[PDB]
Amino acid sequence: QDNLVSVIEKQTNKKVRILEIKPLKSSQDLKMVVIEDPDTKYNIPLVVSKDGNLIIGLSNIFFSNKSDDVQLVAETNQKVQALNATQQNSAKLNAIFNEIPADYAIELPSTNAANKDKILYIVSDPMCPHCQKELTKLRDHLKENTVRMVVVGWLGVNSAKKAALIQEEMAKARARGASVEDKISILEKIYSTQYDINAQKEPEDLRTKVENTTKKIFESGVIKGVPFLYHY
Amino acid sequence: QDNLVSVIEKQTNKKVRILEIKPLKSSQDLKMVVIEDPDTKYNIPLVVSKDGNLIIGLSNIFFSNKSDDVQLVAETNQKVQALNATQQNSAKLNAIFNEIPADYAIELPSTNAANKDKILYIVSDPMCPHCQKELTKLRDHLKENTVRMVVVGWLGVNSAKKAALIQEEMAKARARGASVEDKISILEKIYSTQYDINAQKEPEDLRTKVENTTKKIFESGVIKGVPFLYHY
Repeated sequence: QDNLVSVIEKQTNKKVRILEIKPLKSSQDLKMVVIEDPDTKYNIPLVVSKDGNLIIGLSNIFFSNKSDDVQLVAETNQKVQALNATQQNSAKLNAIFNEIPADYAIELPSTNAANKDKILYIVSDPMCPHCQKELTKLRDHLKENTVRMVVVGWLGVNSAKKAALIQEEMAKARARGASVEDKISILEKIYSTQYDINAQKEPEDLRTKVENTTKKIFESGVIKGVPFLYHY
Repeated sequence: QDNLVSVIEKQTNKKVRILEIKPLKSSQDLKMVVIEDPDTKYNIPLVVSKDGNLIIGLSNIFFSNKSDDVQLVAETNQKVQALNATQQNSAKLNAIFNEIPADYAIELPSTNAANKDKILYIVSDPMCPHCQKELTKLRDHLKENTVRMVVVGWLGVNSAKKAALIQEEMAKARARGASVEDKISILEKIYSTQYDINAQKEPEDLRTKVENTTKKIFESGVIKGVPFLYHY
């Protein structure tokens, strides 16, 4: 219905996309319409007149003598609430990853040039055995994606210290034009359980950057643990 | 419309009261109805069919090619939101006063027996000059209301201590069957700026009761200062 779209556009400056139209037993002029907001991508359920000139948002405040309509609305509300919850979660994740300092993530381009645009974020703690296991899969992940590994100081003091050393060592590696393999070796070297962490001097500046970056990744509770993988 | 009321009753077990019915330029079958929820007393705006068999809650998600309908809905939404905000505030206040220990308030029956049922709550700090001024009006308030004076320890340590002494002294006064005048004299005695607060031994138990009671009165920020008067 162009009319409904146009009615909404004029008074919101949002051009909505129509996803679903269903009839109501309970009225002859009114139809059930779900639309997509072009900004938030939220799915929004509506009751709309035949000519598309009257548009009312649907909510839990819906009653009918027709049980089928009550049911239709219930199913619709619940379906859109599940879709919108996921959409909001994705957007929160995107915002988390966009807020990380630009030099912080270690970006390793896929071994296959065809796949360079496929972005996999991996949030990883260097004192975590599950992250150590995940690290062994990195060369395989590269075949299919470009990986942005985000090394956090999440599990304790030694995590933060290792994350700091990784930041310092990656800066030097980039400065000298190190290869993908060189960067992975740096990660394996430092992730190793036998890596003598106390035998290293810890750069103070970088530890604070690690502490701040890590705090903000885990702040909202949208990310609750590691290794956390996210296809962007 | 009995039908709408009955449709709602069957599926909510709430019998709503109809407050307002208005037509929409934008539809011939649909009317704008505001109802009162019998539990919360919240005013709820609806779009309702002619036969009262379809009922849709109104919200900000409302669009029409008819600017008058958009306006009607806007005015209606804003009016009910203002009424419901006040209703919620009253109910929060009632809950604050119902949560105060039963012996805590000092209830003084009106000097006029006709007015004994008219309840005035006065939240008052004994170290507050504005509360001291309010205290001078107490005998006049009695002519018109029964006053429940709630003496808090809100402004500092001396407030809490005086509130404690007031609690202790009111307990003794009640135990000996003291008059209204006797209780007011106790208040005036202790509210007096010249009342030597440090020359008194402070009951420990009562100070904690004062501290807890006071914290809970002021917790929500629905009551932000003293003297606070509330007709219940």
